[PDB]
Amino acid sequence: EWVNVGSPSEKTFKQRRTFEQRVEDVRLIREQHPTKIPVIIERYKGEKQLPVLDKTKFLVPDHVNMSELIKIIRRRLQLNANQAFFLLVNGHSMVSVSTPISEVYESEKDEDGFLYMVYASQET
Repeated sequence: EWVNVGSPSEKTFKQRRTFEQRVEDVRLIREQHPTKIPVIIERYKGEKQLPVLDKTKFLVPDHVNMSELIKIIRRRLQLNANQAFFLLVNGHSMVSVSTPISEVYESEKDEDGFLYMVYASQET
């Protein structure tokens, strides 16, 4: 019954900005890119295998699907084709990957309007 306190260095994009900052951010870009889906992608906390991604915020054309997106992040991470890789949403991978991101948004988006993803070598 012992709170494990995290290093304040370890904090996610969400943990670093305020709710109203986040809600505001979203409304701003959606006014400028109403055809795009704003996505936050970060390395899973406990993960040594895969590297840290240079950029973290992504505007995804609202037609693009999980299969394409996955492809895109692998390339951005410069993985070899034999590395295992998962993009996770609300902690779990995506079953339909021909489903376009705008559908996924509406079901999985966050209270603050962002869509949060996380990547790993294992599927949990």
